[PDB]
Amino acid sequence: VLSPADKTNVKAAWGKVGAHAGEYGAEALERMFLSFPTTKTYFPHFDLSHGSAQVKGHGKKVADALTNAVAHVDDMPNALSALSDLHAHKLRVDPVNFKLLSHCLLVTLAAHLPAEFTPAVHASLDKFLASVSTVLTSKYR
Amino acid sequence: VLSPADKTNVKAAWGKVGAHAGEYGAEALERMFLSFPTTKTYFPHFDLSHGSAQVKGHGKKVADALTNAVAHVDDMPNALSALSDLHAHKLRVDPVNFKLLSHCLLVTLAAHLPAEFTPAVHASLDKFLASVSTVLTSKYR
Amino acid sequence: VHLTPEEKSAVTALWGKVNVDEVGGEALGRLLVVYPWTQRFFESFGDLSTPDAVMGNPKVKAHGKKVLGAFSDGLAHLDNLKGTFATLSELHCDKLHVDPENFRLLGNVLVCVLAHHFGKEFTPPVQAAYQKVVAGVANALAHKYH
Amino acid sequence: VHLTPEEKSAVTALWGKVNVDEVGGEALGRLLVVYPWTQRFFESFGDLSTPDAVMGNPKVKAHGKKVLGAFSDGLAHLDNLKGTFATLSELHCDKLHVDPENFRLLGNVLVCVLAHHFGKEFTPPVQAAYQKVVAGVANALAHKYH
Ligand code: HNI
Ligand code: HNI
Ligand code: HNI
Ligand code: HNI
Repeated sequence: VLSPADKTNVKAAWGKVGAHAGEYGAEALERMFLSFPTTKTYFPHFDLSHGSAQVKGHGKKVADALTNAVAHVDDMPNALSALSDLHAHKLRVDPVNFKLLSHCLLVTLAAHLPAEFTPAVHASLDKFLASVSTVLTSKYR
Repeated sequence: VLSPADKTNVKAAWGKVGAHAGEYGAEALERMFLSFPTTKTYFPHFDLSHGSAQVKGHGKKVADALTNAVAHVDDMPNALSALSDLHAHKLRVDPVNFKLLSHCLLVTLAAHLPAEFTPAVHASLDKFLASVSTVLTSKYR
Repeated sequence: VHLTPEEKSAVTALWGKVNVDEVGGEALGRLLVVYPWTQRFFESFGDLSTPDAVMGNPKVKAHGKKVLGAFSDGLAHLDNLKGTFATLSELHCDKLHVDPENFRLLGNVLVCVLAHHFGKEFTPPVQAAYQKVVAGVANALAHKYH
Repeated sequence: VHLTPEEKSAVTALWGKVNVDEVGGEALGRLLVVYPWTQRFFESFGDLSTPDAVMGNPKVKAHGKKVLGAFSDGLAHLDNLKGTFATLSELHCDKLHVDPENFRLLGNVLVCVLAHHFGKEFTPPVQAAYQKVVAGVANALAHKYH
């Protein structure tokens, strides 16, 4: 259950990113890559090297899609349904792995958004991410 | 998303237990106790000894409440709402810990219900348990 | 792997009662049944849709024959488990690209089938000293990841 | 704990830049904020309802002062971490009854606050060699559980 406390919270928190979604996604991957080493097994064709237009290109993807979940947060399940599928029928990302980036996508916000990343936004940014990473696997069985 | 494949599945799978819910609960605890040793930290007053009328008495509890979820599976969220509350306001059981018994409550079925515990019932008994252990924490934030 | 000189004469002597051929292949066919996030790797295995069709594609019953071969091949290598699956860990890593967690899903099923075949034989104090062999055969197999 | 002689001059030399007092107590107050399943143990701490009231609790800001004391007290005991937290693991086990996972929630926050205090200082190749110190300070602290 997400209160409008978190919904408007992140609307202002994540709102500060905007044009930063390209870097703040691109680099939120490389954190997941360098910390947890069971998340680059999914990117074999990619590059796990600094500034690889793969991840760096991919940063405009997992992030730019996160914009629309925040926007269409009022109805995420129908906000990006083609996305909640183009996993579990195309590429499945394994539930517990979503967490391994559901907690590194906090850091690019916890560092790149200090004054904004507050103790309540932490809980409002997590709750949003604790659902975006469950709305996709809504069709896993 | 639970199909009626699993709903009627377990209605017949779990159905075979019935009067065994007292033992098949009682002993599904002691499996979680003896395997994972971070689940008896919740039972400090209890006994983690064989046949302790605590667990044994508790076996008619987590199991006898599971009867009604299977029954009121048509509407679990409203099937045992006082139960979904009683954790995260009274005693919280910690999400990941629910798993540590969401996978040992399969074994008392996987052993005590061979002919019944099939490769499809495994997936229909898990999915039911993969939700009963999420319906409770529906109010965790 | 952390294991007692007591409960091993209980985690190893019941295994000789197992069938690495049908059981081993029963565990993995059951894997793609319940936890179907492991199917991305066995695409080229014909059809694994229906559960009667996964408990049987016949490549599925042949892969589970050798995947236990080693598991069986290291159930008496319990003090260097990390070393015996070694070569077998740096392969699931850049050839198949097998996520180390997958090795854990399958390790649980293998104890959920073992109880299946064994029934009451499977005592509480005995699943405990097996979980340790599986939640530990997984580590060894995930340890070679860079 | 598995750690490089390279990235440690990067996991240990930024820490001296930390404040075990407010930061350490910032991490734990933030713990009961976001991940509130850890509040069962700090009942007798007055009121930890509101987030300004959890990050501003005196006993909460005083517990996070010493909980890092040891974390700080073992950031140079990186080759026997399991031994230095030892006595401290068989206590969270019988007295407080602190679930070993709780030690992991808090280990992540402490890296989500560290990036908070440090901003860009926190490079990608640097969170990586700290996660290892936290996802490993947790083990040591959960290792004494029977
Ligand atoms: C580590 C597993 C993993 C997780 C947790 C994850 C979590 C998410 C989340 C969660 C908050 C979102 C919004 C998201 C969005 C996306 N992912 Ni994810 N993805 C993951 C692994 C992938 C992989 C693998 C790809 C394909 C990359 C490629 O180039 O093939 C991918 C591709 C995408 C794409 C690309 C669209 C396309 O190429 O057609 C989007 C958008 N994603 N992923
Ligand atoms: C190890 C953690 C843990 C888990 C995973 C867990 C999982 C579950 C599941 C999951 C499938 C269900 C249906 C369930 C049901 C219940 N648990 Ni759980 N419980 C757990 C720890 C407890 C504790 C602790 C109590 C209180 C015992 C007591 O006597 O105080 C408890 C009490 C209950 C009660 C008792 C009602 C009352 O006394 O008013 C029910 C019902 N439960 N528990
Ligand atoms: C979900 C995927 C998955 C899991 C859980 C898994 C779990 C295991 C476990 C369990 C702990 C063991 C002992 C094991 C052993 C093996 N696996 Ni696994 N493997 C898995 C996916 C594979 C894939 C994919 C291959 C390559 C198969 C092929 O034939 O191409 C593989 C190949 C092997 C081989 C073959 C060596 C070779 O080809 O040179 C062995 C041995 N394994 N696998
Ligand atoms: C979510 C709960 C939780 C977490 C994550 C946690 C994580 C940690 C970590 C992190 C890896 C360390 C090094 C640590 C160290 C300690 N904890 Ni923790 N503790 C936690 C809950 C407690 C509780 C509860 C107590 C008793 C506190 C009190 O003052 O009553 C405690 C007490 C301690 C003590 C005090 C010893 C005594 O009272 O005799 C130390 C030292 N700890 N705790």
